[PDB]
Amino acid sequence: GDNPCAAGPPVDTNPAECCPKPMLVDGTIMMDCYKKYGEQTKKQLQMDGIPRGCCIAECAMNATNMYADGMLKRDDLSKMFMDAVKDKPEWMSLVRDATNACFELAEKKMDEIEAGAKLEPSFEGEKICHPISGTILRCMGMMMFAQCPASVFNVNENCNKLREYGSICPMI
Amino acid sequence: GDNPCAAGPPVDTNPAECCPKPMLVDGTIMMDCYKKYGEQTKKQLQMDGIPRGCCIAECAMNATNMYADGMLKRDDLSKMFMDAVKDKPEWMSLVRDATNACFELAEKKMDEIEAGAKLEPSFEGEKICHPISGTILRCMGMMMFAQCPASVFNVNENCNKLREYGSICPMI
Ligand code: NA
Ligand code: NA
Ligand code: NA
Ligand code: NA
Ligand code: NA
Ligand code: NA
Ligand code: NA
Repeated sequence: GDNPCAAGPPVDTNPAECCPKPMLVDGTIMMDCYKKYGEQTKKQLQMDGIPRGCCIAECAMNATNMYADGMLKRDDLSKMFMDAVKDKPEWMSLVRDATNACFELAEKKMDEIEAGAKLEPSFEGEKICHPISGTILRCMGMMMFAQCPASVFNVNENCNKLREYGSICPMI
Repeated sequence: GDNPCAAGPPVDTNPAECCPKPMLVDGTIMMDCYKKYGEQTKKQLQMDGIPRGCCIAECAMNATNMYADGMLKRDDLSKMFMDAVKDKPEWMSLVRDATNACFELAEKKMDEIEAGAKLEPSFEGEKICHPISGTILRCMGMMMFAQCPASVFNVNENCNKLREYGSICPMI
């Protein structure tokens, strides 16, 4: 109420339930990649210093042929994202804009990202992945959740509260 | 492990506790604006159609002489943001980049925002605000949480489960 951001998010409320976000990357490929590199990404989240590249995302862009030679193929990736919403026009504008927004966001921190790409293993068998893939993929999901079209949002007291929280609390 | 997102976010954990996100606008102003316009923004979030402008934000930008005539003053506002973290060097690059990203997002969504500024009251005392201020202030707080620097993140089990959620779940 008064301080609504105090309580925090609604409990049994999964944002993927509330907002049926289209699959920009094949879901089977993404879960495969998660099963393989999920534990490493979880560890790296707790490491200090330059953020380390997400190997889940880099796995996903390898498998879809969008990452190669330290380079993520912007035009090819953008087109894959549009193809994923070819049956969802309510998302087409949004997916287009998020794409450019996310690529431009990466460009602003490109120095940090490239630094991240150049790290050496901190330990035994550390896979050093280029952070570009995970920057784009996390950016997209966030851009999309945060701007979920009203026409697709799932309406219920907890999804409505999750929406109220995420829309108001970040600014106050 | 197996289903890292179905479970959803940690139960009683408030992002602001795990992440000491700096206040870019004076909290008094934000709270006064929220008390005036909270309820109306809550109803607007449930309305279909073009997204309606957030009056909480517009109120705050009025209070600080940042909004006038369908336009936020980009230079003055950016300056105000940077000034707000002058003693938080671990947020400077982040806030400045977020500032540019967020204005440039607004630019991409310009027709929608302008259309939202012209909407008609759907209920009796509904105030129609320009969406530009809400666009910027939500964008900023969302960019800032989503990239909370490792060096300032409060570490415990729940804040780590939260960060794992926030970084992995939006991409799968
Ligand atoms: Na780190
Ligand atoms: Na665009
Ligand atoms: Na941009
Ligand atoms: Na390393
Ligand atoms: Na404007
Ligand atoms: Na720019
Ligand atoms: Na009007």
